[PDB]
Amino acid sequence: AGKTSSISDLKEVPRKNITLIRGLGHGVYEGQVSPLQVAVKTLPEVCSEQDELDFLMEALIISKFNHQNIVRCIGVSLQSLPRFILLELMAGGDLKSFLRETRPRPSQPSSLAMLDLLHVARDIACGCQYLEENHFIHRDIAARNCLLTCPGPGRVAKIGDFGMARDIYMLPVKWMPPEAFMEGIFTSKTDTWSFGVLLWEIFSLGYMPYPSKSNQEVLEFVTSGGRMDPPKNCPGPVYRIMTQCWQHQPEDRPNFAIILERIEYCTQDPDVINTALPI
Ligand SMILES: Cc1cc(-n2cc(S(=O)(=O)C3COC3)c3ccc(N[C@@H](C)c4ccc(F)cn4)nc32)n[nH]1
Repeated sequence: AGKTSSISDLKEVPRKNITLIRGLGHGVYEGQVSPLQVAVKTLPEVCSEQDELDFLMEALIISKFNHQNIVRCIGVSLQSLPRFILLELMAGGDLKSFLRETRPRPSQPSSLAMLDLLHVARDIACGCQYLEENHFIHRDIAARNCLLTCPGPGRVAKIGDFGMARDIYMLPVKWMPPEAFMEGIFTSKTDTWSFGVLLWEIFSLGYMPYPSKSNQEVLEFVTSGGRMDPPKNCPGPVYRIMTQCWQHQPEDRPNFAIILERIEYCTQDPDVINTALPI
C-alpha cells in the first residue's frame, strides 16, 4: 500500500458537476458536487511543470489513504483547468485557529477542557500510527496541518495537508528533530518528534513553539539539548509524553502505538483531566 497506483486510478469528477463557492485559505475553496459539500484544493493555472507533478502526486497519495483521522479524498477534476483535488469539508477548520479562538475567556469559560485536548491528541496520534504502520513519513506534523470536523463536542481531528511530504518525494525547523535538520534523515521517529511539538501546540492552546526564538536560535538551542518548558497548566504526565517525543536519539523516542497508550493513560487519570485550563 505504497505508490502502487497512477493517475488513472483517481476518481475523475466531471467539471460541470463541481461548484466553487467561497475561498477558505491558501498554501483552497469550499465547494459543491452535484447534494454534497466538498473542499476544493486548486492548482493555479499559472504554474511550472514541477508544480504540476507536485499537485498530481499529492492527489495520488491522499487518494490512497483510508483512515478516519485523515481527511478523505472525494475525487479529482484533473482533466480541466485549473485542476482540482476534492477533499472532505472540515467545518471545525484548522487546529491552530481553533485553539486560538476557543481559548477560555472571561465571557466564555470552560469552553474547552483538558479532556478535549487529549482527544485531539489521540485523534492525530491515531492518524500518525496509521501513517507509520503504512511506512509513510509526513515530515510536517503541525497544528496548522490538522483540521477539525466541527467546533463543538464530538469534533474529530484529522491530518489534512501533505504538502511537505509531497515536496521531498522553507523548512519547518521548529518542528524537526536534530537528525532531520542536520542530516536530512527522515524516519517514523522524525514524525514522533513533530508530534511532541504538536502536543506542545495543543496544550499551549495554539502558541507558536519556541515563542521568542528565531529558527537559528532554535537550531542551536535544540542541538545543545534545550527543550521547551511545559505549556501553562500542562499536567506532568502530558509534558512527559512531549519530552519523550523530543529524545535526542530517534531510537529513544516512542513509536505512535506507545504514544497513543500513554495519551490514553492520561485520558483515564483524574488529576490530568480535572486540571483547569488557563484563561
Ligand atoms: C482540506 C480541507 C480544508 C478544510 N477547511 C475547512 C475550513 S472552514 O471549516 O471553512 C473554517 C473557516 O472557519 C471555519 C477551512 C479553513 C481554512 C483552511 N485552510 C486550508 C489551507 C487547510 C488545508 C489543510 C489543512 F490541514 C488546514 N488548512 N481549510 C479549511 N476542510 N478540508
